[PDB]
Amino acid sequence: TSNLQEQIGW
Amino acid sequence: IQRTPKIQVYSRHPAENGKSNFLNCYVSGFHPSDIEVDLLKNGERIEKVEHSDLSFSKDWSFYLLYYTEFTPTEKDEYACRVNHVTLSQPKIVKWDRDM
Amino acid sequence: GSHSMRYFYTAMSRPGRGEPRFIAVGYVDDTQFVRFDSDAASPRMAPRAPWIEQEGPEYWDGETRNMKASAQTYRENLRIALRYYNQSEAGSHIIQVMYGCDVGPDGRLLRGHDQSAYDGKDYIALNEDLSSWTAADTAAQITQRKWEAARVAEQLRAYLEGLCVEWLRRYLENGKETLQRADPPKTHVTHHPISDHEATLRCWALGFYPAEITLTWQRDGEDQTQDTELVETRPAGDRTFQKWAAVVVPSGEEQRYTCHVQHEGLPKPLTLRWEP
Repeated sequence: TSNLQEQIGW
Repeated sequence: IQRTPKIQVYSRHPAENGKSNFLNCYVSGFHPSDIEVDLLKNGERIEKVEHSDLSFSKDWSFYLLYYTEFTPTEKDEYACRVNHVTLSQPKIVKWDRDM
Repeated sequence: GSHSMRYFYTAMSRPGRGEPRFIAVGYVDDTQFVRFDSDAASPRMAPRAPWIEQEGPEYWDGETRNMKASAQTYRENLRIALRYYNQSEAGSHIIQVMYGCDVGPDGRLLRGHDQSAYDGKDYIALNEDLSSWTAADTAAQITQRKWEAARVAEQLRAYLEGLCVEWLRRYLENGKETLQRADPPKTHVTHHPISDHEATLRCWALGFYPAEITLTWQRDGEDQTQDTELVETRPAGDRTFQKWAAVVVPSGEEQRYTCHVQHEGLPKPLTLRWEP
């Protein structure tokens, strides 16, 4: 199962 | 910034004439990801060609397997034709039973 | 033996040709088991191995929603990277990401991984402690500061030590007939005259799984490292891999040469020679 995208981003 | 593809053309099983097999063209080690690959039968493009999902190696370079099912004969010549931004013109690698 | 789970993301800008393409693949060991492609007519996390198909619709819906979220995040990261590197909006660029966990025979975590690249070069990596970062350049140091401020490593560590290891254990059990089966190489040596004076001895390994293998040529028991041609291990298309190693030998001296094969599937390493 993939890691949940928390979307802080670069 | 850019890496040119390595190319291997080979069959899934040892080839014997008249028996069904798979023709493989493995392109690897390239960057960036856009790449054009044709499988050729006597110099002409084979239509029913599938490929693996794009993935990449630990050095970030990409690899893909193109494949199609075929029945080799003694006369028929097979090859893989590859174009990539690193290549001035398409590379054609001929299928050699022995490699 | 030991096992790994890996997810690989690739985000690929194409100015003038729509939004960046996002593709994700998941692997256990050398077996791909899921894919996502934003260019699919109906993008979804899709099965690529038989033992994942039994996961229920909740699994597939959750994975699809996560990859759509990741696609949006990495499209934004491509725009951010242009600012960090003072680049124009006209060029095509690539972000790549690899993450996952390695476990030992008893299923305990050995090592976690989370690394990213920009245009094929290392950008930022989570260190082995799963708590600090290595940034490749002053652009990635901005991301590092951002992730240190938001305690991003703590969330990765929880994933890598928990869900990553627990789902890998589940997949290994569900796919045990293939994921936990080593297929040994079928091996043979061929001989090709080049001239009156030399011939090629080629040592073949076929039909093996996993891909890791060692093929070496010795002459009089001395490794022929510099004089061996070694092709990259290549997929056969049926789960298995292929490899060969070749040496050019003086005519008549064939029997001074031996091929040595090591693979997980072999109880003992093999010594082969050409047998006319």
